[PDB]
Parts: sequence; C-alpha cells; structure tokens
Amino acid sequence: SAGYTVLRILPLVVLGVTFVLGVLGNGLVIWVAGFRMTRTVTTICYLNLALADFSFTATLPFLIVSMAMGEKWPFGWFLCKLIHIVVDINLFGSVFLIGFIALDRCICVLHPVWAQNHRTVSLAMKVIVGPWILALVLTLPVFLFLTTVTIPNGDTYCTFNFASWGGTPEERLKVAITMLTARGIIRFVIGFLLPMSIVAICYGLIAAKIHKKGMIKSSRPLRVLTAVVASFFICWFPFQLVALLGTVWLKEMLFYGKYKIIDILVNPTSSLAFFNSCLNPMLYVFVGQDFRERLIHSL
Amino acid sequence: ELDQLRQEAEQLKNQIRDARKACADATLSQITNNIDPVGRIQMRTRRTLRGHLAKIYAMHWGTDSRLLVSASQDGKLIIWDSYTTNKVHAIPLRSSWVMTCAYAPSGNYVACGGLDNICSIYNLKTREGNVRVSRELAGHTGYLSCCRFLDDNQIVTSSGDTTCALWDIETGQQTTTFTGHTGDVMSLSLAPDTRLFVSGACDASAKLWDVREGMCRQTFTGHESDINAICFFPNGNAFATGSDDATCRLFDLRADQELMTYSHDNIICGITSVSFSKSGRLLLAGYDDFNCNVWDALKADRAGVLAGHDNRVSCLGVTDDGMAVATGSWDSFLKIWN
Amino acid sequence: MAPRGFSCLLLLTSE
Amino acid sequence: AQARKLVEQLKMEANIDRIKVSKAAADLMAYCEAHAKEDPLLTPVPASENPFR
Amino acid sequence: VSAEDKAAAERSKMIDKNLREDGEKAAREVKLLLLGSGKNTIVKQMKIIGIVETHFTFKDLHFKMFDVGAQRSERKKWIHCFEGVTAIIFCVALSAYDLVMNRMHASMKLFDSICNNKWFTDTSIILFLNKKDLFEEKITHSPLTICFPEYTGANKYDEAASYIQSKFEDLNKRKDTKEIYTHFTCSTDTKNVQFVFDAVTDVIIKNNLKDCGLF
Repeated sequence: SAGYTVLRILPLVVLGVTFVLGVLGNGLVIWVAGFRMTRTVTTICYLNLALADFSFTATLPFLIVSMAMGEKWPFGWFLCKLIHIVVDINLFGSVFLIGFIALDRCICVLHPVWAQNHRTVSLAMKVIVGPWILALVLTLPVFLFLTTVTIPNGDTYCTFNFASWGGTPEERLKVAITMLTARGIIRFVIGFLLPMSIVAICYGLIAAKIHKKGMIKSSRPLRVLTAVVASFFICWFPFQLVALLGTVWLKEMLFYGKYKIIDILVNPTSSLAFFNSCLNPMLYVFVGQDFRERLIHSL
Repeated sequence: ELDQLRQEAEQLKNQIRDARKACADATLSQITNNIDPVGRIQMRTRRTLRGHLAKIYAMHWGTDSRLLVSASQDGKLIIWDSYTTNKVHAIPLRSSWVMTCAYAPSGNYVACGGLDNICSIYNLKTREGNVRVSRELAGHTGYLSCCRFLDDNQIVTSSGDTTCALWDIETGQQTTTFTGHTGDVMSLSLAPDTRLFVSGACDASAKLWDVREGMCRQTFTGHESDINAICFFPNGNAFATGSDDATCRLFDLRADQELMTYSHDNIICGITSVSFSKSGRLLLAGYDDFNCNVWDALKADRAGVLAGHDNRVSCLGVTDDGMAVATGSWDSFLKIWN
Repeated sequence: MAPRGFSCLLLLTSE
Repeated sequence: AQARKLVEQLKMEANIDRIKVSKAAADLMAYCEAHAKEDPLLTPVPASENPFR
Repeated sequence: VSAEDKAAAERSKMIDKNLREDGEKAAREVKLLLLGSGKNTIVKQMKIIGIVETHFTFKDLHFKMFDVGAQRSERKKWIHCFEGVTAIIFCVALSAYDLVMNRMHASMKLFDSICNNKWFTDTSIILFLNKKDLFEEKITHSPLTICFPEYTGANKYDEAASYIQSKFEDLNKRKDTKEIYTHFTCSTDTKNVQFVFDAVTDVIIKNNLKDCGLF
C-alpha cells in the first residue's frame, strides 16, 4: 500500500487542473461563439458542448472537496442532489453532443447536398433538444433514487438508497441490484457504446471520403481526427470498462466483496473522463481557424 | 487641330491652377489655430440593429431622425425604427446585388440600386397593402453606386458608366444626364436646398453638377486615388471627399480650393463613407481598417474613434438634427452612436 | 454516467 | 467633338469668380461656432433629451 | 404608448421571422461567379430554370450562376460584392490563342487578376476550356509558338490542351489554400453540369471542414 498514496493524491490534482482548464476554455468558447460569432449550426453545437462542459466543471470543486476525505458530503440533501443531477446530465449531454457532432460531420461530408439544403439553424436547435431530453430521461433515476443518508458515526454519505422503495430488506436488496444493473447497462450502451460506435463509424467515413477524393493537402486534418478519436477512446473506454466490470460483479461485491481493485481504480478513470470532458473544447472548438481569429481579435 | 485644341485645355487648366495659386494665401489650419479644440468625444453604441444576414453596403437616414433604410447583399431592404430598434418593413429585392439606397425627404419612397443597373423605387405607404415595387429606373449601363432623392418625384443616381443622371419618377425617364467625368462615379451628395449637388468618381476628381442645367459648374482634382465617398457641409458651401489614398480632403465651392486634408501617419487604408454633424464640426469618416474615425473638420485632429464593428465599414450617415450617427458595416450589423 | 463510489458499503439499504 | 465639348465645359469654370480662401475659411469656421450649441454630437446630451437612452 | 409599441414589436418579430426564413432559403443555393469566350455556351446548356442571374437545380442542389459580362466598369469596385461565393466559373476559349495584345494573354491576365485577388483567396475557380472542337482543328494549322513562345511540344491537341491547362493552373500563386477544377467543354449532355456539381461538391467539403476545423 506504499504506492496507494499516489493513487489517492493524483486524482485530486487531475480534477483540479481539469476544473481550471475546463472553466477557462468553456468560458472563452461561450463568450466568443455566443456573442462574437455568427449564429451557425456548428456554432450552436460547439456552444452546447461548451455549456455542458462548463456546467460540469463548475460543479467539479464540489466533487474535489467530496473525494478529498473519501466521498464524504459536508453539504446537504438539496445541494447533493443538485450536484449529482448536474454531473450526470452534463456528462450525458456532452457525450451525446460529441456523438451528434460526429453525425453532423459525417452527414456534411458524405451528403453535401443534404447538408446544404436541409441543415438550418432552427432544425439544428430542434435536434440538439433531443440529446438533452435523453440526458434528462437517463438522469431520472438520479432524480428519484439518489438521496442523503447518514451513517451512525455522524459522517454524511449521500448516494443511492432504497429505504422507501423496498419496504422490506430482501425487496430493498432486489430492487437495488436491479437498478444498479440497469444503470450500468444503460451507461455502457447509450453513454459509451452508442457514441463510440458513432464516433468510430462517422470519423472513419470522413477519413475514407477525403482519402478517396485525394483532398488531403496536409496532415493537419488526419492528425486532428486521430487525436480526437484516440483521446475520446483512451479517456472514456477505461472508465466505462471499469464501471461495466463493477456492475457485472456487483452482486458478488455486495454479497462477498471478491473484487476490490475496481473501488480504487474508479477514481483515476473518472479523473480521465473528466479531463476528456474539459479538453473537449480544445480538440473540438480550438481547432478552427475562424474561432482562434475571433478569440485573438476580441482580446 | 484635335491635338492643338487639346493642348489649349492644358494651358487653360494651368490658368485655373494659377488662379487657385493666387487665391490660396492662407490655409484653413493657419487661421483655425487660435480657437479651442473640441478635444475627445466618447461615442458609445446605444443600440445594435441585427436583422441582416449579409454585408451591408449602404444606409440613409430619415429627415425625422427616426427611420433609416439599410441595404444589404442578402436581397433585403429593411426600414429600421431607430428609436425602438424595430423593423418597420422588409422589402424583398429582385436583384440581391444592391450597393446603394435612398430615403425620400417626405418619407414616402425608398430607392435602391447596384449591379442590376436599375433604380427601384418603393412606396412606403401602400395603403392598399404590403410594400411593393412602384417604378424601376433602367437607363444606366453601369452599376448604380449612389442615389439620393431630390423630392417625392425627382431623384439623381450615380452609376458606373461614368455619367450621372437625374430621374423623374412619374415619367420614369432621365430628365437630364450629367456628363464630363472620366472614371466610374461612386458617390453623390445633395445640398440642403436641393439645387446643386456634388459627385465623386474613380478619376480622383470631384465634380459639381447643377440640377436644372445638367452641366458641370465646378471640378475639384486634389486626390491621388479614386473617390468613394462625398458629403456636403451643413451650410452647403463646402464638402468633404473620402478616397482610397487614406486622405480625406475638404473642398469649398466658393474658392475652388483644397481647404485641408484629414490624414494621419498610422492610417493607410481607404475611406468608404463620410458624413458631417449638425454643425459640421465633426467629420465622421469611415475607414477600411474595420472601424470609423471622427475627424475635427477645422483642426484635422482625430477627436474620436468608432470601433464597435466586426467587419469593414462601408456606409455612414448622420441624422438631420445631428442627434445620433449610425454606422453600417459588412458584419451585417448597424451601430448607432451618440 | 456518474460512478457510485461508496454505494457498496450497504448504505443502499440503510434507512 | 469630345475635345471641343470639354473645352466648352472647362472654360466656364475659370469664368466664375473665386473669393479669397481665407474669407471662405473664416466664413466656414463661423458656421461651426454658430451652430455648435444645437449639435448633440459635439456636446453629449442627457438621457432625458436623448431618445437613444 | 404600449398599445402602439406592442403592435410595432409584433410586426418586427414577424418580419424577423420572415428574414430568418428568407435567409435560410437563400442559404442553400450555390453562388457562382462567371468571368472571361464561351461564357454564353456554358449558360445556355444548363439553363434549366445589368448582371445576368440564372437559377438551376441539379441533383437536388440549387445553383445561382451570375454573369458580369455586361459590366464595362472597374472590376475592383464591385468584385468585392461576390466575396463568399462557393466557386468561380472561369471560361477560357481554347481557340483564342491565335486570335488577337493577344486574346489568350488577356484571359491569363484576367485569370491572374482573380487568383491573387484578396476577395477570393479561399474561393475555388472552376476553369472551363471552351470550344475545344475548334482548337483541335486550329492547333495543327496554328502552332502555340505564336501565343506561347516557351513551348517545345508537338502541335497536337492531346498535349497542347494539357500544356494550356497547366499554364493556367501554374499561374495561381495561392497554392495549398484553394483548388482549381479544370475541364474541357463538350457537346455531350450532362457532363459540363456534372463537373460543376462534382467541383462544387468538393468545395462544399472544404467549406464544411474549414468551419468544422479539420482544414
């Protein structure tokens, strides 16, 4: 356990730098796109992604001060539910917006005529509305099931609970296992499998389309595409795989506690996912020449 | 014969310069140094008009200082309620390549023109219903660069065919044609009495045209590059020209003299729009460096800078009472400054 | 997508 | 006939009399000082008298 | 008071709604500028539906071809009005090298005047070499040495046309930022229009990716 001190300290500094970078980048992107740039479809997609990331990172200090002493919550019931609702909604919205941006790029590259004749600002806003509705639907179990409970030692741990729902401890355990399994499967499929498949399939088609047409005049587009894909993969696949492994073995973990590496491995993976969320504007918005020109002109 | 007659014109031109040289004894700045400068004016954007989706090329202020017309390349001609930032009308254009627009002094008609070489007159009242085309003046072989209403029936339009023409709305025909320029005419301005107007062309010269006679009374050649903007002084005895040589020059009709020049060492871009305040003390001139500069019309001192635009500013107008100045630009935005 | 940290400590059924 | 027309137009420009440039400059300057008080751009006006708040 | 102010606000909101709809409707058409010599032939063969403005729809894509041939004024005064067009359709007469200041050199001067233009730095040019049928019967009788002294190949249409095409492409100093799509006009149906659609489609990819940030 000599090296566990690093495994405990590093997530804190990673979350802190993630908070700083995410707040700075998202504030800059929102200020430039929403006020200093033309209201376009790519502009509103980037603005929605930046708003989701900003609302996620503004919450990050709460998570930092929570996991500083081991996930304890010195705050209260309302603020705890607000924090976790904001985290889950913003994470789902960010991943869904990444998937939607990949789909929009694939549509623009593979079907230029459809993009020219059927990509309008109003329709774009209407179809951005959908991912937010999906995030709300998937955060509904965070809405009702999560609550604040206090251990007899006086420490406050606000997490999911089934005291009211089950009525009897066997029923409580059954419904708790059911909800955890359903939440894990939903996260792995909709939150990870759906966007990762979309990102891999889409961005591969843009790379294939430009390669077939011989439009590659420089290595910049290929480098940007592969950097985005690799960052998203190496930052989300570890966390989602750890969550899936925990959920499939969750019955054993509660009944016998056979697996314990997952408990200490979630934190670095969650830190990596958060750092991906904060770098999303850097690889998604900062890569545009017009955006950087507007940023340097506005300063 | 032809060569000898042309040579006599050069000698006559030298006589005009010699007459101007004898006339020129003291510069405007020489006698203006004994008055207090205006100083600095902190003009701020009171409101922004956001209804255009393309580059704005021209605008005109109403006589009531309440309604203004804006011309933009998206084929829309919007009448702006300046006080409440509302859109009174949105006139659709058959040709989206509009580069000029005019507002009638009575407020009943609005003109437009551009690459279509047609000056379309629009009736603002339209008691029958929505706004519609009233008349189309198609008699120019060059692009329409400027147009200004003399009254509800007479209008003079600039054109790229080097010739200016005065129109008649009821008849739809050219009442008179102003010939004598060399380059393409870019802008014209009308005196307050609407009895005499100036014109600036691409031949680096400013020409004074009499409305009734239709002939050139006066010619001003003092610019190194072509002239894109021109505007009378409020008193009507002087005017200022905006060129692409980064110099604004003030000319007075009484003496045919280059009174003074409005240029600064750090300005190299051209001028696309000029205007005067109520008293004419402030010469507001647009520039190609994405922002406007306010110039002192008597001391050549830059008394203010209008830097609230995202693209290059192409048009500029001052209200009749001088209450506010509205700036147009290619960023599809209209900024109003006090 | 928010990972539960200490929901395995049987606080899930605590009243 | 274009050259002859130009001379017929260039000649009359010299015929009209030109007043002294100093007199024109002084008269032009007098207009600015006479109308300076009714110039909102020259002197900012309060929001009560300014329709543009 | 508020009785008339509200009515004006509703009219402005209704007008603003129309402006957004009209702007969106006007945003799906491809704006092309014609310069050049076979320009009339290009317009006539694809006229499906001042300044000559024609609108045609091919493969569900709407085009707005603008001809500025009837403008005997300074180009630089109004050439900035077309800043933002998807592509420029430049027409060059292949058989104009012998015709006379050489006519072919005038086309090259006009071509260079827009390649180095500040308003079309990122705007592609869809070059067309018109009347190629007359050129093949003219290259044998009239050598290219009259028009291009620095020529060493044989007077054959197979390589003379390529040399002429390469001459215009090499004249563009704005390399690596825009692509010049060169084609030879043919009397066969749905091939000059297809090249316009194909070239514009590639340009739409460039515009989308530049906005996206890959390019």
